[PDB]
Amino acid sequence: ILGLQLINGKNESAHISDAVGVVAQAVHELLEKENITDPPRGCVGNTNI
Amino acid sequence: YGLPARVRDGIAIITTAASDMLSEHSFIPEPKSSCYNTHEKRIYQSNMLNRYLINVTFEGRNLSFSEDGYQMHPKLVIILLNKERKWERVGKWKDKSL
Amino acid sequence: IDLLIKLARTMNFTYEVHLVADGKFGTQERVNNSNKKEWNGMMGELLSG
Amino acid sequence: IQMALSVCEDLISSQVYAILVSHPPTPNDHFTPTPVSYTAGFYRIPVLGLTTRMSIYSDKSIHLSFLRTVPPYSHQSSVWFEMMRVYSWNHIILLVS
Amino acid sequence: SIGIAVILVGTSDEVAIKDAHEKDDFHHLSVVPRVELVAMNETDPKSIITRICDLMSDRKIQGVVFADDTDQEAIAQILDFISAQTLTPILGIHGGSSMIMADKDESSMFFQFGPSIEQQASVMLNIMEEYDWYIFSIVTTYFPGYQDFVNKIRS
Ligand SMILES: *[C@@H]1O[C@H](CO)[C@@H](O)[C@H](O)[C@H]1NC(C)=O
Repeated sequence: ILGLQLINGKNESAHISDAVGVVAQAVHELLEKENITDPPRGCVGNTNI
Repeated sequence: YGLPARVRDGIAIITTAASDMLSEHSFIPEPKSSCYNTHEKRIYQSNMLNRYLINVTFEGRNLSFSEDGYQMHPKLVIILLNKERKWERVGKWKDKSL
Repeated sequence: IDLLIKLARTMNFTYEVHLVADGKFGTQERVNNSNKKEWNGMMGELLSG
Repeated sequence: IQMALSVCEDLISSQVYAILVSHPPTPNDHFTPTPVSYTAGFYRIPVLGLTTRMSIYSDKSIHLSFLRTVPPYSHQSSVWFEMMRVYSWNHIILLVS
Repeated sequence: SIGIAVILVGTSDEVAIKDAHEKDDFHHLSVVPRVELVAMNETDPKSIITRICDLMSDRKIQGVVFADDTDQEAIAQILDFISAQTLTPILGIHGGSSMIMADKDESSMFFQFGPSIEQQASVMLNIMEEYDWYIFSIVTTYFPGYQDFVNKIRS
């Protein structure tokens, strides 16, 4: 039975480093932008986006 | 098709399904009346009830339901925008007739 | 059925004949649901194996 | 069922901008991000995936903002194409469920 | 006896709607629908999640009919989620409860009161026939259901 496998595909902790690495420069590019809004206030306070 | 008629017809859809199942199956399931215990009470499945709930009738009508969740013979109207931004009745759909 | 035998003796392959199921030749027709097009008759049995 | 209770009353009230998908103890399970994504996707909140092998979330109709770093099971065909080509194989019998 | 719970959001008269609730001469079959009039501004999912479990815990109900008067484009999707996780059927009647969505889960016993995506394509062309509008062009964007709309046109 011939098959294939992926490297570091089950170790969740390893990919957490890459999860925060990509967002490092993504936030900075968005940080230097105008009309910055805020997330909704609670589940019942806000129903808009 | 007014809202009070929608509720009155909507209620009749549910009543004609579960109550009629008592005529033949004669066993009303009693699910766990709680926010939990959904997985352990899976023995009382609703597949038998789901078998004949699409075919409903209220004092005589054809309200069969599609598996995708749409009515087979709905009632539709056509509207047209006018000068003063008011949609007006134009046509009417009645069982494949215009 | 005489032409078929000539090919059998030249390319040494063995055959067996069987008449068409319905009796037509074959065109493209639309089934009741969607716009799926499938052939019929003698033309449509070659593609079906 | 209790996941929906905690997502709304405890997460979005803390100004959350990105959420990382957890991992089920058993790989056969599927509804690990199902309750979170619906609530998170209600307010157009982007979500990043870490353990997501299901291609259901990538249809672009449902779970529009469901991002992930791990390819699902549906991308294995992109290597089957080349492997049979370099192995000089052209006729393939395809069996699927 | 099986209770029935109905929830509506918007502006209306509560007593007038419930007045005709107890008017069904159902002597043919003892349905006994225990209709409960529940009304609150439950557009947010926070009010829905707590209330839906409270209804069944308080009163054993095996049928729910939902109506609404909101234009929310995602209320049906989250509403189907409750029906997906539960075996109690629920139906959308008015408002955002009956907006068009593509697919349903196998465990989702949810239904809507609205035109079918396929039917509208066939109805719309049925009007073009009556006025001899034999030439047309199609422009569409990305949406859960645009592909199926085109498939009926070419057929
Ligand atoms: C056809 O096949 C036969 C045996 O099946 C063999 O002698 C040869 O491959 C062919 N015969 C010819 C060319 O006469």
